[PDB]
Amino acid sequence: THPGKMELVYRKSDRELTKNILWRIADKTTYDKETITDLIEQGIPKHSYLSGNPLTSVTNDICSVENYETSSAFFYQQVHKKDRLQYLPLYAVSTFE
Amino acid sequence: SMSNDVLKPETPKGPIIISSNGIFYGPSFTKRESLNARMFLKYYGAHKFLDTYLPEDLNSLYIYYLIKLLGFEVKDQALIGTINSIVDPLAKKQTVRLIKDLQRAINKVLCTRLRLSNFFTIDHFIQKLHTARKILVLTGAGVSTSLGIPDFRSSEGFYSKIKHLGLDDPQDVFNYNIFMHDPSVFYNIANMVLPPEKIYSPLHSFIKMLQMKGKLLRNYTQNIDNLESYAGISTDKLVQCHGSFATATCVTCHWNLPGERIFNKIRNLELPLCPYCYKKRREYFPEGYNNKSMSERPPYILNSYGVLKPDITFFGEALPNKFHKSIREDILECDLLICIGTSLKVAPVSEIVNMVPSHVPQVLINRDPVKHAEFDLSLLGYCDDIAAMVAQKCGWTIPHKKWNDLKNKNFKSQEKDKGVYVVTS
Ligand SMILES: Nc1ncnc2c1ncn2[C@@H]1O[C@H](COP(=O)(O)OP(=O)(O)OC[C@H]2O[C@@H](O)[C@H](O)[C@@H]2O)[C@@H](O)[C@H]1O
Ligand SMILES: [Zn+2]
Repeated sequence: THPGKMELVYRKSDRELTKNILWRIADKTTYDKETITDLIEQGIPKHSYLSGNPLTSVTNDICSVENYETSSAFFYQQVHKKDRLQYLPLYAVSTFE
Repeated sequence: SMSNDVLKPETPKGPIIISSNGIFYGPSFTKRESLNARMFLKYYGAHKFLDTYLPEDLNSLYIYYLIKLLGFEVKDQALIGTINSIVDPLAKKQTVRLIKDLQRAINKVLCTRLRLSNFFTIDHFIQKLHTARKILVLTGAGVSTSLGIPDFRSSEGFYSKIKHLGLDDPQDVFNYNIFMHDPSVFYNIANMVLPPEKIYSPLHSFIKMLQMKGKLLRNYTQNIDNLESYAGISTDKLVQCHGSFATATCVTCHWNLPGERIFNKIRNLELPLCPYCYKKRREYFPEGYNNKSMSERPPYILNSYGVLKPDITFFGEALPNKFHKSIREDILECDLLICIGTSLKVAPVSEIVNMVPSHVPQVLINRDPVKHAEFDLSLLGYCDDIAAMVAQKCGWTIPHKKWNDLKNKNFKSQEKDKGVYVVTS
């Protein structure tokens, strides 16, 4: 999987998280705000948002003009029926029907 | 001048609807609340989303509901029933099993496009064409099938034809690593991919037409047939992202020569050989194994030694520099995106769809839906039909021979879903 190379598009970090959570958790039976937020936010890639910039990509610059060669966006946006979570498609239109 | 109002959410009121508490009913959530959440996430970032939608003090049970709030259902059976009955409340294990799945959920939304609520229809697309000064068009193999050239992935396609000569992955035929080890694999089928001469479809002329009206920002093609240039598309407007047969290159000495010079050799299924490497090659391959006893070939010499290769882009190879230079100046500056006749399976080209600004409308013209992309509007059917139909509705003239016959031809547009239309005749 070389960067910027033609490729047919169609994990130690995982256990790193399980380790990293169980550590900050085990000594406490009452979790905190800043605790759990910071516990979530470290499993989420760097990203920008529409207020900070209107030119933000549809993947939130997780795949952008600068990083597209290393883009992990294809990986996150694919959650197969095999996967744990089930994804509910939600689309609303403004219509005169 | 942010046009992202359509994508801006309404700041909801306070933390989520929970704070034994509601074991069966639960703080239920509605599609508008969920979709508004997804919008909120993508609008303000993950941080703000986390801060606002959560109480100033909490437990581990919100972690499950943030998942339901974003419109996800956790499929883990033992976990469900535990939650149904129960109400820190949660175990240590499950609490981790939760935090993970929330991160996946957040990442899936952050990495997923949200369709524009105000662009769902054929008329929208038409009206947009009139107002658009920068149009980015991405064409695949489909735009050429009407000329007899089969596409790659259809049941009638290239990969199927060679799958019947045998191979595990017919795509290996275009693999770069394999070419270096065994150039014979590619050259066996190479004649099949040789471009025809001086022809183009109506759809090519449609892109030609957009260029004449000054509305065409760039045309990115994955096609190596070079038909684009014949239809009149200019060198500055055209990018062949996958290379072209225009030239070929020795993979050892890096010499470069006019592509036509190897066309006969390819028609005859002979290895095209570099004149300048032919000296040393003959020592390693005395017997003339070049066609469709290796004892004299040392471990540091592969079969591709002294072999020419066409400048088209193999899998695992690097795309032309022009691609990278162009995308960097193009993606941000573009007000419309149309995809024509491509399954969108092959990166980085496919990632154009993921790297574009959020307000930019995305339109798909193809015989099949692209399921892994969120397209505002998808017209399903033959791209020549669909081109004629659209050109009519703009009161436009396609500069093609087959126009005079097509301009009167009538097409039926049947809506199968919102933003989805089946165009026929
Ligand atoms: N006349 C047509 N009109 C509209 N769509 C068409 C038409 N003909 C075929 N199609 C559609 O075009 C798509 C075909 O594209 P692919 O066969 O997948 O090839 P493409 O996406 O253009 O390129 C992928 C890349 O893979 C590489 O191996 C190869 O170099 C190619 O550039 C299919 O979804 C098919 O439904
Ligand atoms: Zn050479």
